[PDB]
Amino acid sequence: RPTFYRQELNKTIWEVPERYQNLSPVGSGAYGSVCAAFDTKTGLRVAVKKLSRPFQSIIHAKRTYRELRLLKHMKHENVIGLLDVFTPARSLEEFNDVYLVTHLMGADLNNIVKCQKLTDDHVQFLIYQILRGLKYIHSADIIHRDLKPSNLAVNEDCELKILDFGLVATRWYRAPEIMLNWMHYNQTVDIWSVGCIMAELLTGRTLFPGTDHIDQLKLILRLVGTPGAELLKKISSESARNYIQSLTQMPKMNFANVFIGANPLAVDLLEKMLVLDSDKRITAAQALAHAYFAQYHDPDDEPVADPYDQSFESRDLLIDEWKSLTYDEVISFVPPP
Ligand SMILES: O=C(c1ccc(Cl)cc1)N1C[C@@H]2C[C@H](C1)c1cccc(=O)n1C2
Ligand SMILES: O=C(c1ccc(Cl)cc1)N1C[C@@H]2C[C@H](C1)c1cccc(=O)n1C2
Ligand SMILES: O=C(c1ccc(Cl)cc1)N1C[C@@H]2C[C@H](C1)c1cccc(=O)n1C2
Ligand SMILES: Nc1ccc2c(NC3CC3)nc(-c3ccccc3)nc2c1
Repeated sequence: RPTFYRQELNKTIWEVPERYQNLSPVGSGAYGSVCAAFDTKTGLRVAVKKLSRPFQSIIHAKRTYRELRLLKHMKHENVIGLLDVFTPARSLEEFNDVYLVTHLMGADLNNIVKCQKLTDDHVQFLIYQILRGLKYIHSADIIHRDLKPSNLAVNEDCELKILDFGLVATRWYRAPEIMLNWMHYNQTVDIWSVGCIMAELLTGRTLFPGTDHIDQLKLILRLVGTPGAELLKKISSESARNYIQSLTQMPKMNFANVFIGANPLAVDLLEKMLVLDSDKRITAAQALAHAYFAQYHDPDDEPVADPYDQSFESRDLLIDEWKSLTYDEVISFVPPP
């Protein structure tokens, strides 16, 4: 066991191995607060994330478990990975805190776009990297579910990683089917989000800045058009079907008339990503092979993931059970080479 030391930063006491030095608060998310630190083992600047109230409730405990399971799985250039996980607890009995250690990236994509529209070349590279990471995540039958600029980190080399959570309204980036059904949907919900992000990088503006869920869908249908009969016939919920059928008919827009002056290949890709019907939306693997990425695409360096056991997602367990499973995962952790 390493030697731990204690310090108070903000409202919270941090107890970490002496390996991590010069902790400095950088901010907090919904699921925890984060300090930048110097990692004496690697010489790297790292992010140390202390999860908030990890075992407060059943859903908190299951969320903590989920977070650790997902982070332990991710081994890809374009996805956040786990450098270390630790607890100051010496036994399961006293186990109440979870710290996660990851690479510290320079900024998030919200910071970058909040002043600038990016050149097409830089958009190619950023979206390429997001899709490369997504191919990997999706290959493990994992859906991210919350891709947005604040959940994408970039360093000074313009290298990008998809994050677990950031430190920008989710609804603005959410696929329209997450309002119309739930039976069900697929990995392309993340592709919708990528489309929204790409549009924003190209224009400097949020594509669909809805004030609420009704406004959100209205803004979406103004671009992509109101559903045709062929899509309507695939909607199982009477209320959802009647909701969208009661809207005033909006024709689909030619995206070239919206993203004026953009690379025609960029516009073509956006047309394929922002399809209303998720059965017809482009996949991450398909998108990587799109002509827009001709400068970057390498079918032999776009790896897939090891299989991920998400059977736990369907289980209903007690707080101490999720807590015990989380403890197992801390103990079994093997640091990356
Ligand atoms: O896991 C998802 C989910 C969440 C977001 C996205 Cl983009 C895709 C699927 N769902 C399973 C259930 C019901 C729906 C869909 C849903 C929508 C929004 C949040 C949420 O937790 N859930 C949980
Ligand atoms: O499933 C994930 C998730 C978690 C970790 C990683 Cl590495 C990728 C995605 N997310 C979906 C939403 C919001 C974020 C991101 C999130 C982070 C951590 C736990 C969690 O339940 N959630 C639920
Ligand atoms: O059938 C609906 C539903 C869906 C959309 C609209 Cl506008 C109204 C009701 N719901 C029943 C459950 C829970 C909620 C509401 C819901 C919201 C969005 C999608 C969905 O499948 N469901 C399934
Ligand atoms: N094969 C499909 C394809 C698309 C779908 C979709 N997308 C519409 C843009 C909202 N929505 C819904 C649905 C079903 C029940 C309740 C709420 C939504 N189902 C779909 C099934």
